[PDB]
Amino acid sequence: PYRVVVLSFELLHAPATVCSTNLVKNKCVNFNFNGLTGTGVLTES
Amino acid sequence: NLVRDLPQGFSALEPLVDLPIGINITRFQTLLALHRSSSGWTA
Ligand SMILES: *[C@@H]1O[C@H](CO)[C@@H](O)[C@H](O)[C@H]1NC(C)=O
Repeated sequence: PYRVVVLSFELLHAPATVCSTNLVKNKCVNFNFNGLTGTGVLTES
Repeated sequence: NLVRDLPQGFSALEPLVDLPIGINITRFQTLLALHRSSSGWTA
């Protein structure tokens, strides 16, 4: 006998529920946050 | 802050929580309370 899980899932009929690196300062680097992307010079304000 | 007994002034509000549920709601009531300073304990 086998543990066979029928893996069904709700897909896009609802807002989604089933969904890091180090901080580098003062360099012209690419970045990407939780939601927002970009390329600049990361600083501390 | 008490000036004369009434709510008026410049107010600012902020988000607290979100629930990504995805349904509609078209009605509401409010669960009230009763206390005396409601058949036996008034409001
Ligand atoms: C949206 O709102 C209406 C109005 O109450 C409701 O009948 C309906 O079930 C809701 N949901 C959808 C998916 O239309």
